[PDB]
Amino acid sequence: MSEKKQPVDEDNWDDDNVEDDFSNQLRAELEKHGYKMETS
Amino acid sequence: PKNPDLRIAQLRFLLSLPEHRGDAAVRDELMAAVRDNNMAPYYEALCKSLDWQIDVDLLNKMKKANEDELKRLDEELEDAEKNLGESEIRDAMMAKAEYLCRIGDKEGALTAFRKTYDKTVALGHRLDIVFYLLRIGLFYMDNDLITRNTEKAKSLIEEGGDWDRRNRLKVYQGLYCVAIRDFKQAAELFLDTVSTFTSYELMDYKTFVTYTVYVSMIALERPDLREKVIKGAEILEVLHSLPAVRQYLFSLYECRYSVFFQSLAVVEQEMKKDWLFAPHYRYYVREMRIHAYSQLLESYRSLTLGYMAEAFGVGVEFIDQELSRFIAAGRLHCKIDKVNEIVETNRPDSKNWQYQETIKKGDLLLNRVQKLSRVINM
Amino acid sequence: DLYSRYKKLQQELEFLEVQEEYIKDEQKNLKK
Amino acid sequence: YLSKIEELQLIVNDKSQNLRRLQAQRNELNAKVRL
Amino acid sequence: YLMEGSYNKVFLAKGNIPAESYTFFIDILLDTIRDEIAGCIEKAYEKILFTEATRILFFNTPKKMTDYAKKRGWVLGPNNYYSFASQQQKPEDTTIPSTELAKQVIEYARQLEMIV
Amino acid sequence: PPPPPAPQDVEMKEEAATGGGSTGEADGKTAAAAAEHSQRELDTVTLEDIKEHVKQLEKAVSGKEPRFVLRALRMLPSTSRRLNHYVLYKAVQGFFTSNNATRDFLLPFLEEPMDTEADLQFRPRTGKAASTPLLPEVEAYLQLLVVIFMMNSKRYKEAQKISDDLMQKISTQNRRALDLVAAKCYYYHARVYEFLDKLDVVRSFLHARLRTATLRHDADGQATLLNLLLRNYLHYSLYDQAEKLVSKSVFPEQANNNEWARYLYYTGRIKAIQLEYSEARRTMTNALRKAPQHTAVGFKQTVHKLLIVVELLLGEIPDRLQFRQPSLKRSLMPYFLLTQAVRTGNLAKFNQVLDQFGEKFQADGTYTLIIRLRHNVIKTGVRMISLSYSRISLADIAQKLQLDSPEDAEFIVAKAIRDGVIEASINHEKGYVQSKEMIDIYSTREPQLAFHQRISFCLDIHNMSVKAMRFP
Repeated sequence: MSEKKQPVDEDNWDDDNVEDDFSNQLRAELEKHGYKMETS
Repeated sequence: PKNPDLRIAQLRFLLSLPEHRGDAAVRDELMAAVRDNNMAPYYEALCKSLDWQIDVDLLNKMKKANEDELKRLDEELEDAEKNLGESEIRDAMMAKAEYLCRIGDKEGALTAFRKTYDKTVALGHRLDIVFYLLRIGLFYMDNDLITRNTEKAKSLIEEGGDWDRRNRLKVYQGLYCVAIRDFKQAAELFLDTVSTFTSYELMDYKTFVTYTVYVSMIALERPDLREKVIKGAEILEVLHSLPAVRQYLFSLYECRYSVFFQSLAVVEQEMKKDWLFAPHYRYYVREMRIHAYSQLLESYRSLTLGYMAEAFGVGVEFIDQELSRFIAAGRLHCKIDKVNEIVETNRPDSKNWQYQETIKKGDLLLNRVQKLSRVINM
Repeated sequence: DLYSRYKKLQQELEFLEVQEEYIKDEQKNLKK
Repeated sequence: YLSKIEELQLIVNDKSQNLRRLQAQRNELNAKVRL
Repeated sequence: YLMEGSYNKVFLAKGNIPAESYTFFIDILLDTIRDEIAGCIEKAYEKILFTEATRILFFNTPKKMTDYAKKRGWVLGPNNYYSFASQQQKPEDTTIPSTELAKQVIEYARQLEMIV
Repeated sequence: PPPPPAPQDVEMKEEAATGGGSTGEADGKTAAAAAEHSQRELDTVTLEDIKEHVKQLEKAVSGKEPRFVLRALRMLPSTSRRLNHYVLYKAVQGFFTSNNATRDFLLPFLEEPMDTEADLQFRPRTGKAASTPLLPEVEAYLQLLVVIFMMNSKRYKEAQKISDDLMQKISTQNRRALDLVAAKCYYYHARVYEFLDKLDVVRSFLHARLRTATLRHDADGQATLLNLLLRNYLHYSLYDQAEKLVSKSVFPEQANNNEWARYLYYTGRIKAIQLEYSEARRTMTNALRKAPQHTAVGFKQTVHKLLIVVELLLGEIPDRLQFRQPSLKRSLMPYFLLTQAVRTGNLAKFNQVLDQFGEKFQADGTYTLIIRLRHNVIKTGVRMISLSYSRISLADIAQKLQLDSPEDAEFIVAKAIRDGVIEASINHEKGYVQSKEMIDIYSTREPQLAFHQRISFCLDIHNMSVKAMRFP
């Protein structure tokens, strides 16, 4: 049923969602999440 | 007439991402409002920045002066059109009225862009169209502007076109291909570095040097790496003033990994603080890292992590989630053990997938046009 | 007309069985 | 009504006129290629 | 919770499982514990000892687990347990995978014929 | 009055090629199917489903069905003048006043071309005469003096079953026209009979209607009536699904090429809801790649919201955002977040999404998802980590994935061996898995073992091309 205005108009997906869930996060960030140990 | 307004892109991004300096944008961009008669830095910053306790009459007397310049434009345009000039007064009003779009909002656009849109008669009367919409499409998050005016320039401006300004189109399209993560087209579109010293579109050539290095650290193959950063010296000296960048590239040619962490973390600090990346730099770092890891895996086969923790630090359980997710990201073709600690390099092409892809196409393709081969029947 | 309604289409079935067999033989000659 | 069934069901089987139509066409084709 | 991996959720459930004579069925539930132990006591395992027959099996030692040591062809090691000496019974299955594939070449090569 | 000339025109173009055209393609034709105006007329049925059909309103009421139902006569060649009688009555809508003679006066009108004369011999004129007026009526189900006339008009279509099994003193092959209609309209049967309640004797209508298309006309009946039976047992509870398990005769020439697609989708839902992962998801895959076009919005979108649920139960599923219509986005707000809860190993999220949208999961109505979806969490975790490390300990995976004890982790390893993912043993003292990955497994003969099926499959498709060459 196409009766409207319209007739002119796991790989890495489930991971593109979790990878778009932590979007500004610290998934990796070694020199940050790894050397906060011996800074103090 | 674009470069302080490209700083306005810099400074609306300064408004956007860094809330550490939650009002730097009103400082140097309201400093850019009291000069240049720019009334935008309290229009959009009235909408997006702070509550504006009192800057009203101090900037509306200059919105009145904006009206005075605007109405001597609105008297110069018809008091100058008495002369028989083909789009010449139209050029006089689109320069200072597209400059009113620089001064003001998209009202300056609709009185500027759509007005000088139709009776474009020459090349600069379309070069300023496409460029002077590429500016505002770049300043905002707009995509139809910066893509489709350049589509017009591919149609209208060229007919083969100038060698120079079409390379300038390659520069703007390279800015979109670094806005989106289009790796081969960013670095490939940044190949010349000849005709782009410092134009009125280029507020910093060294930012262009960052723009080509930040993608030639991904898309560039290793013989292509020595072909660019070693066989080509024309970019070397303007990054010879950036010796940590040059160190990161030669280290990248060497695979020493602690300075990867250092200067890649610095590149990440810039990557936070630079626009056209924020929707995109999540993909960046770890891909960077696997761009290092694979040749690391090309080092040899039965690797231990302590030899890696020499270059990693405490990369023991770091590489647990890191490497286990990189395997789990469909990448990093290997196997890993805890105590016997086998690392694997393999993936011999002439194995299965080269044998696979053709029927991967020719099954949905086969049923697809086979399905098209039955619409003739019933 | 079920007397010879049933029978007559078989008479016009045997022969095209024979040439249905036989076109492969003639094409087999045209290979030669 | 008894054997009023099967003869039209043999007229179903006159696709051999169509498949052997293609074979008769083909006989003409390669026969006249030979000629 | 059975197919989650708790055979002790059985004994937590049987605290209140009468349920208008749901006693025969929980006895057959104990049966479908014990014969699946008769499957899963050494499935891909190295070995077990008596205390694993105290944990997974119950009722310490009947002659039913002694039967389990004497029903399935079992090596009752000295406080030790083995399915066999090899548990897998020497898998090579043909030592010749080639000639039957030449039979695949017989009918398959015939299938390449008769068509074009 | 200027728009009703368009149904005036397209109506006459329908029964021209259809009536005179397909009747002329039905007199002596159709060694298999020379009636191309059958499929053309069905394309005009799709045209009447895209457009308004003829006279649902059309700025008037009830014009064409009192007009064109008369006077065919099938007589001496001045019956093109009867078509001229059909054409020259169009000054009633244009010049005169239009009047109400549908849904109440159709009851003798359906008798009228039969009461003009003993009109003609072939039943597609009769099923045309009880379909092409009456199928414009079935799509106005405002349940007020319109569904009882769908009801009764399809009782006349039950008299088209009666005038289908008892016409041409048996075996003129007009089912290859009429089942071409008796596919579509019979679905409308199970629409309107299920616009109100479940149908229970139309089950039997469907049963004997399946039995009449058994062998004498095994053409377009058995698969479409098979769909009606399948969606009957599907809309109803799960009791009669052993039918195909014992009477697996579900294989026509698969002519309609969408019937076979969504049909294999439907039995995909069947084997899905019984218990199946692999065969279920690969006919989800096969019906998915046999989804025809994007020419109907939503009907792939919601059905594909239901398609990948077994793949949600695999644990290896990607998130459908390129499938996502933004109109489906507001309806996949639980569902985006559902597969978000799938790939996240959280438990409070696992019961929090179920807690949040159990009503939309009732709209799903397939709560076999939740009985094995926690199981799918532990299988995804053990698949990922068992895939990662050769010799992990069970304490490593266990108190990371909150298992709190070694022995239920030994039960996870036990039922993972039983489910056969990895050959992980245990350094059997108290747990503490000793194990392996599996590479250097084999790579050379084993692919060319599969190439027997690749290329025997290829020669299958080869002879599909030779038999495809048998068509002209």
